[PDB]
Amino acid sequence: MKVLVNHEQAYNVIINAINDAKKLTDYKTNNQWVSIQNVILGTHLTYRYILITGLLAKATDPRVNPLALQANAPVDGAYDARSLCHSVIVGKVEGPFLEGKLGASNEPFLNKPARYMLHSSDNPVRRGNDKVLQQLSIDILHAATTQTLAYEMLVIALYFTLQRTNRVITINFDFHKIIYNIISHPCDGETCAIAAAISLHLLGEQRGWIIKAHPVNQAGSSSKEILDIDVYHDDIVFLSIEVKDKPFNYQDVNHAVSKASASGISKVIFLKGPRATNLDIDESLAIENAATKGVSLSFSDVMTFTTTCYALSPSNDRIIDFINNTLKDIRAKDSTIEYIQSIFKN
Amino acid sequence: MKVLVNHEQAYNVIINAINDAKKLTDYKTNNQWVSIQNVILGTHLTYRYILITGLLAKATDPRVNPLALQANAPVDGAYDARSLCHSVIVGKVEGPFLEGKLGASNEPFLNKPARYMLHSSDNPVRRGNDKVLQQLSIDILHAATTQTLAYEMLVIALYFTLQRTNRVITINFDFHKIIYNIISHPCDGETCAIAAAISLHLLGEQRGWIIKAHPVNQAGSSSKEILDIDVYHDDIVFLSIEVKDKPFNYQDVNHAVSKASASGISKVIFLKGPRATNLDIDESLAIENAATKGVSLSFSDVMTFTTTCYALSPSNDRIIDFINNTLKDIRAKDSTIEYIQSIFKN
Repeated sequence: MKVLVNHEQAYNVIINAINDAKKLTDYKTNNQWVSIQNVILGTHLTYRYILITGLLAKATDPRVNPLALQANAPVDGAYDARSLCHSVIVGKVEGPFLEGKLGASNEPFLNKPARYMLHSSDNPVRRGNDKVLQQLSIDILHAATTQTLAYEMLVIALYFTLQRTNRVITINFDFHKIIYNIISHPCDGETCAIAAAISLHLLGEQRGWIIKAHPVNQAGSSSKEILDIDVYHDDIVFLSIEVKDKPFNYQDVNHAVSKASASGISKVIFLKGPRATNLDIDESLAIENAATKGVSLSFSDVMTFTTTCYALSPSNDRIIDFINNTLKDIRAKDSTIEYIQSIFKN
Repeated sequence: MKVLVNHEQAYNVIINAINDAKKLTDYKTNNQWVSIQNVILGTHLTYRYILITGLLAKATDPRVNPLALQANAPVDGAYDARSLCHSVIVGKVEGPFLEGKLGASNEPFLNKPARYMLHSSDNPVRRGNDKVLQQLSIDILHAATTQTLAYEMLVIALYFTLQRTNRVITINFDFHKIIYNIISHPCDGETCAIAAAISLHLLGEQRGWIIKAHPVNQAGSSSKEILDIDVYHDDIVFLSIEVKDKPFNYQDVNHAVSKASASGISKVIFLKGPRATNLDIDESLAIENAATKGVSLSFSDVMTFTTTCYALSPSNDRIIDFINNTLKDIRAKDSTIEYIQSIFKN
């Protein structure tokens, strides 16, 4: 029998638990605290999400088996752990209330260690550290036999989560040559947004600009692939940018124009990735209609925009933090993270 | 018999005459001074160039008939007045030493009043002011019967030339709506350069930038259609831009990269007009080779560049002067001038 976990209740549970963790003083309240610290501070991202998700599920509905990863697992209390983790923890909680400190993963239950019916030592794992963390996370979840124990361990896990750092790139290096390669690289999917965001930082860093990127497929988005970048000055957005690596559609335009017009933002740029070039819209019509709503709309290919901003741009004691924060805020994929890591060592 | 006027001597003559005019105190030295003032201060651009050219020719080589406009005219002393005016006066003199005060025309001898073998009252002309100036310019040139008289009247003509103003557009108007239409208009030929120059002024005016455009087809240009824009800050060029409404070629690239690398300029943008989209070059190859010469090269369509700069840009007590100076410096065509004049009244 599967258990249908109430995600509204789960959200309130984890918010309470985070609040308890933020004021927690005694974290050694049970013998699993050592294992909890080692998993949460450890290097295996998927086991961190599996641990938080299973503890949250049991603290919300004690009928779940917290070792179940899928609702079709052959155990009583199987439940849709992917849905709980992606909808509640990733979708609503980690960004706003944990500063991306669990890892800022967008879809952690698509990683190989989560693609099993059960979280068990029968699942393959690399010798050494990973094998240790697999068994530790199993042991903690096996100990979460009651709702109150699950909640107690959830608060401990979030207490240590708050101690993690959310930096993925890390000496006065040759930031000139690396930044230019990222600017001018043939982008794909979300790497288009990262390059565009970096370009804007270069151009505006010295002009007081603050660039903020947002993860794709938010609630109420016009399409699933569009990615929002806001450019602030004096803490007011003056430019709203949308990045898409699929052709923009009329709903994308309508949503962005209406959203800017409401906010009093008068400039919107739509940036087209290499796979967004074949138009489904009449860009001229969109611009004309946008003007009637008092919004100045324009379109550019991403790589043209990035190289133009770079040409127009002027120290680099802030580029690393900016990239780290941007990768965190968009819940960047591993491919994107590996690309940025690789080009900083090359 | 045609007369072959020595343009090197003609250049030295007019430079001397300008210097005399700059220090001239008595301009009433002969009875033609009234007519000279009325032609030079008058509104008929082609008669101003015809007058200056004929006086210069006679002051250089008194064998010319200063009423001849073409070397095949049926008079002794016919000579190539178009060549003298375009090569020497327009090509070398008016910009640097007269501040464009004759009219900053690029090809004045292609205007209809100059397309005759002789400058004569038989040529058709509009009733009223134009008819008066035609006859006045004829009368002065008919009086230029000796080299010394031609030179005396040339100095008077340049004395009054220096009193002219070189402004072609002219209340706190709606500079917002007009500038945006010029930014976003479907450009053609040199109107692409004007829009691009305006975009850069908007983006950099408040950042200390000075934008300088140059006329097409300079001596030693890589091609006949390319148009140079330099962007200064602190009186150092930091960005060199080329605008072309025909496909760029490898000589264009080589010239711009070599010229920037020599000057120590590290950024070059090539802007493609709507008729420059079909490539004759591999842009990626050009960029890679430019990087090896320490120059960062990029390409953009003009209209993408202009709308992007506008989106990134922040008072308008300086836009009129900037446009007037830019139109002057490129020796803008009448079509370009009429377009800018029209959209400022519409």
